[PDB]
Amino acid sequence: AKKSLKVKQTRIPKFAVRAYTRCQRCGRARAVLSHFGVCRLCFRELAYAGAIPGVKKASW
Amino acid sequence: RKNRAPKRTVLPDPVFNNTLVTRIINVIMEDGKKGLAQRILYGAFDLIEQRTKEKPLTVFERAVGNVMPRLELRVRRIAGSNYQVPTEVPQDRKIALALRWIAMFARKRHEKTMLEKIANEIIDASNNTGAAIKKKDDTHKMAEANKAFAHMRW
Amino acid sequence: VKYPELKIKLESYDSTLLDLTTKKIVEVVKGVDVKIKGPLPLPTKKEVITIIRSPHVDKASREQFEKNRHKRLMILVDVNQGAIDSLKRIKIPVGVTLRFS
Amino acid sequence: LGIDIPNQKRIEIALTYIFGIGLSRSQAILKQANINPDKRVKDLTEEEFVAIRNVASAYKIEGDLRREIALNIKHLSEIGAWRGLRHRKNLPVRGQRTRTNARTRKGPRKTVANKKIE
Amino acid sequence: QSYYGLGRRKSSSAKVYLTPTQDKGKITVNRRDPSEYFPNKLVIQDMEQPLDLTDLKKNFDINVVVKGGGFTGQAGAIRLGIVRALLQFNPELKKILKSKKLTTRDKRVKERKKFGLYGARRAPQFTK
Amino acid sequence: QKVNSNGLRFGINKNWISRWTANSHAQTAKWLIEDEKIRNLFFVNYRNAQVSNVEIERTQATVDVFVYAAQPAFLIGSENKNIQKITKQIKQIIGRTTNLDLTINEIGSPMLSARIIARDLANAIEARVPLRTAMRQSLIKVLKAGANGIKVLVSGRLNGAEIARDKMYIEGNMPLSTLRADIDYALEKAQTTYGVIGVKVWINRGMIYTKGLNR
Amino acid sequence: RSAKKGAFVDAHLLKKVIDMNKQEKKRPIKTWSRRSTIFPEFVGNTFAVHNGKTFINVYVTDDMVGHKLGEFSPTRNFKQHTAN
RNA sequence: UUGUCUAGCGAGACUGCUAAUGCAAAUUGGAGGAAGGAAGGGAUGACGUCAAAUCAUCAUGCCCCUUAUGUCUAGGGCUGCAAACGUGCUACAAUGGCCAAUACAAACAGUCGCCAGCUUGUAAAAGUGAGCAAAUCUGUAAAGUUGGUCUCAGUUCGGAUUGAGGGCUGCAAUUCGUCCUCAUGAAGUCGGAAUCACUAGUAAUCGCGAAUCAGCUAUGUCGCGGUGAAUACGUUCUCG
RNA sequence: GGUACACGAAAAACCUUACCUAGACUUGACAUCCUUGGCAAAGUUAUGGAAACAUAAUGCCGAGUGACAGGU
Repeated sequence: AKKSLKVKQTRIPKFAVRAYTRCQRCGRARAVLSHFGVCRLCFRELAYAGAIPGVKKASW
Repeated sequence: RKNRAPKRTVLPDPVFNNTLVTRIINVIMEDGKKGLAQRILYGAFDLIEQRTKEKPLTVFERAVGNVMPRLELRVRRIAGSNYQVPTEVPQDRKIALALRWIAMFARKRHEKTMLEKIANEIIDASNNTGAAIKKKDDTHKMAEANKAFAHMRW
Repeated sequence: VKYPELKIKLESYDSTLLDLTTKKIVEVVKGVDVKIKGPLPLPTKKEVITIIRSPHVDKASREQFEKNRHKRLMILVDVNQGAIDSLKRIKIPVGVTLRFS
Repeated sequence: LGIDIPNQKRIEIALTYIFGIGLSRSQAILKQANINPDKRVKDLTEEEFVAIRNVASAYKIEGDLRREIALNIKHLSEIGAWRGLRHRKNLPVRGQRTRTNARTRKGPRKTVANKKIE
Repeated sequence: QSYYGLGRRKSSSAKVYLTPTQDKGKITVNRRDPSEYFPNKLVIQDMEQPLDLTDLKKNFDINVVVKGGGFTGQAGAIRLGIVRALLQFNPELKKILKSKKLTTRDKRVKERKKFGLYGARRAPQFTK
Repeated sequence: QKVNSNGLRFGINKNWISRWTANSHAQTAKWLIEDEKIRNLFFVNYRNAQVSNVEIERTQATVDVFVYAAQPAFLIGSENKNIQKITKQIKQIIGRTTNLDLTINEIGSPMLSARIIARDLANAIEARVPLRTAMRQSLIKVLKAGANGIKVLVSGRLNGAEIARDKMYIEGNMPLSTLRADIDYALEKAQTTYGVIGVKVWINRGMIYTKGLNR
Repeated sequence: RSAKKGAFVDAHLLKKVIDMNKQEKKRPIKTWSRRSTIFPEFVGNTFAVHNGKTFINVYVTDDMVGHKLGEFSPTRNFKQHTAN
């Protein structure tokens, strides 16, 4: 499934290593980014419109 | 195609002032390291000075003169068969490939220390008995039968 | 002296807005107190985050984004509360935070 | 164990040409007996040729080292044990994947025709 | 008085001070001779190519401090500082020194590599 | 394929939708994951609001959200009919103790937003209204409103199986390879009885001479 | 393998063994932990371990028991060298 | 052995000048400069193309399931296995192997954290104890050099596999984490057929940081930094 | 094939996860449309049990009924 994974993620386990990070609006544990509790596709799409304050296209 | 592009120039050696020795520096250089190559350089000159003492230079450009090539091979086709004929080539590439032959035949030795085997191929080449001059003889000799398209170069 | 060692750190994620905020605050504090040292330029915390573009098979076609955080320092030993009052006339914009001790 | 000496070289590397004592345990024996290998000579004293064997046997016996190691191997073999079960029949047991490797325990190659048309 | 010189190479720099005093000077850096800081190798003549090709070392000191980089870039930086001091002291030699191409460093630094690259130009070994 | 030009001018010419920061990966993640949904609310909730944009402003755990539209006549509400519902949903979305307030206004030249035109054409799609009339109306409206040449394209079901027809229209200059253009882009997915229709609108506000600083 | 607990049992085997060693005459025990490793005082029994397909009941050795109980039985099914 | 350094505002190269040849455009040299003919690089992909890829990001038209393709945890599996490909790593070596001493950074991150440091240890680490919410605290940079040994051979090469023991996290390391100490020492003598990448800071080589994550045989990924070459004659062929 | 094969999948020992099997599970684990509740929702522990999970109190708070959601 897809939604029940999100539901069980937001729960509280009994051991401290059960937790797995994902995004909360569009979560994808596959290639997870815990830098901001987001996902790679999610960060990419929000960056296009500019929904993140500090997001910029990389300049060298 | 490649329109026009001048190549890089070498700098005079601070202790030899010889373009030939700079090309030696370049050819024996491996892994982007100068100091290790420079150690081999110092050992080579010192040992050439040590065993049968002469003048590092005199024997050096003597060997360079002996290994001077004549004709370099290039291949043409009728789209179905390769024919190899030799043409001319400037002096810089001649010297570079001659010193490359020297270094390659140097590394393909089986004595213990590098410095002594290096001095060995150098004195052998200066004596017209090393392996470096053999391929020059071969590239001069093949023109006996490759004259058919050495006449007309395309 | 009234409140020694006003060491206020300002944080923003840009350099141009950093320039604006620094100019604003270090020129509004003039007019009321003396002995203000120059704002020392500080290195920028750069973060490059390389990101896969396609949702499928490629690791070569990855873009990359930037996040740069900036900061400036104000070290004030000999001051009066006049500068503290002056801090409440023109507000720093919402993208800049303050650190104090 | 046995009696072995290098061709003509330092005393310590004789410990390398005997089993059960690699380079590390060699240096261990040296720092235990305070005997350092003098330059390219295997003859300094005559009593050392049994003195070193005393501490070597004190550690354990070479042939017996491998004897009880093989005994441990057949001990995994005798009783039902997955480690021993895979170890007995020429197959790796650790985290190594057996689909592109393990050849050193397999002979050089035993390749046969495959069916990639399907 | 002293001659303010600055040399730059491979994101490394060097401040250079020379004096017209009555001392011939002693080449040194990092409070040690270059024979011990720089490699004790061919670079001994490399770091003093201009001063041994023009304005022999008999009328100035060596007060050079380095910052950053490896060691070859340090040699380039100190040489750039030397030529800067030589130019500011005697600019009349400007014509005879620029032919040697002892001018500023030519910005050759390691590139800023990208995704799909191994040396900023090396490819991922294209296959079938 | 290509990338939206709104990000190509974001960070050097375009204003930030949100201006705030906090301790790294401690509460920044939670704050952004809340206010992004806060931002996404209104366009999903409302289709007849022609809302221009929303703006998040956070100041050390003090949060507020400006909203700007074209005509707030249906957004202010009779005796604050809408504002009470807005306050209720704001208390619903982001906590109960945080300070919550806003004001609704109109930005200068509200006609130059791609979002309102994209919503208008989406209405033209969801209402089973033909395509040509919508396209010609958009073209004539953007021509007579007063602006430089814009462009637009559509993709999706056009009342026919085997979707391989998509139409694009462009006028004037649309320099997608130019740093300073100040040109807005919108993308909308309208729901129809045959599937989803994706429409892209590039509206040209106009290049501003010597743009040396953010507007 | 814990270096602090000689063989880290999940501690739910303790209930089963304090039952069994007291009963000590019905060798099959309905308990299964692939992570269980018996101590010298939990030796001389069979273990009904669920492979995830079937409940295999096998007897345990009395000499080296410092190994995973699931390591004395195959974890899955295998086959010979591939020819089909 | 103090105004380098961090970084804002700018200046600064624009065929700007000249000889040169040309209707114009534009051409090669010289002066100069920090740099001369898109100063070096990134960032910026037109129409289409193969209906290539994703109805498993998402939204989603069909059809179907529904006391069931919905839920919750145990455990097993995504890691096997004659083979072959695709990619690394690292050897087949005295430019090297090991041993002692010694030269030197950038960035970058660090709050349940970064871990100075002390003591216990051959070691994984442990008890302990400062600064750092970060230009003050932290993270042996190595190649190099001084040498010493190995003395030219299946080697102190190569380190695989397996074995014993110790170490950490993790409810737990069997499936299928990994580190270190000790034991053994696999093929292997530069890899035909064919190929792949590369125009100077390039290739090659050497080290540092960040990443998901409790930790992790990621040699991989992302970058940072150090040393640092060769050939470019040329477009008959070969690919576009 | 070019245009997959250090890929999706920047972490497969619980989770990761879709799957083989065990236990339960049904206007529903989760959420929404009705009406009644403004304080008890977690957790807690011997209870059986490999494991969900029920008996004992503790500490947007909430019941039933229908309106169904979800499908890696």
